[PDB]
Amino acid sequence: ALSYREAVLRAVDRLNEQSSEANLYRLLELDQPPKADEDPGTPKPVSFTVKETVCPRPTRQPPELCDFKENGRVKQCVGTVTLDDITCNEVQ
Amino acid sequence: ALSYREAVLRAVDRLNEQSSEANLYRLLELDQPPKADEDPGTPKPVSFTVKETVCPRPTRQPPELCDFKENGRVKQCVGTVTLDDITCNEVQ
Repeated sequence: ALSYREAVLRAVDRLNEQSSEANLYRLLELDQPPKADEDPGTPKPVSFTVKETVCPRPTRQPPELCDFKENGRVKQCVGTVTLDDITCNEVQ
Repeated sequence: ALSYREAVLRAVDRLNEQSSEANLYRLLELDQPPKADEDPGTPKPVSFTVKETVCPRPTRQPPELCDFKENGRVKQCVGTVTLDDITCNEVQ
């Protein structure tokens, strides 16, 4: 970017301001943006929906073995999960 | 990812734990990760080098109009700049 390079030059100017050195310095080389990992170990966002099943809540059964209720309630959930904090609201 | 989907399922289990509802809910649909902008307005990292010029520091002259000193000092600078905090160390 232009403003990127323009920020490096303003910085060199500031380095010359906050310096007890005897001479000014100028840009010799602008290197590559030192690699910063994307997708670290921070919480990742999620969005999914759930529907009411026919199983009574206090069950030791995996919800995936539970049938969906005919006209059971559908909820939309958004939030985050840490691979290494969610709210659901009834749809319309 | 597998663990991503596996995190959505553990979450549904937790939603069923922290719920006063009468029935369990199960996954109906897993949506796309709600878009989060990359490259917001946060400080961006930079890496560049500077070399000593022949201009005395207290000058109103743009360093870019100043010649490099023969065997002038070279510094390597790393830090960040906000398009909308840097330290330099003498090279070898």
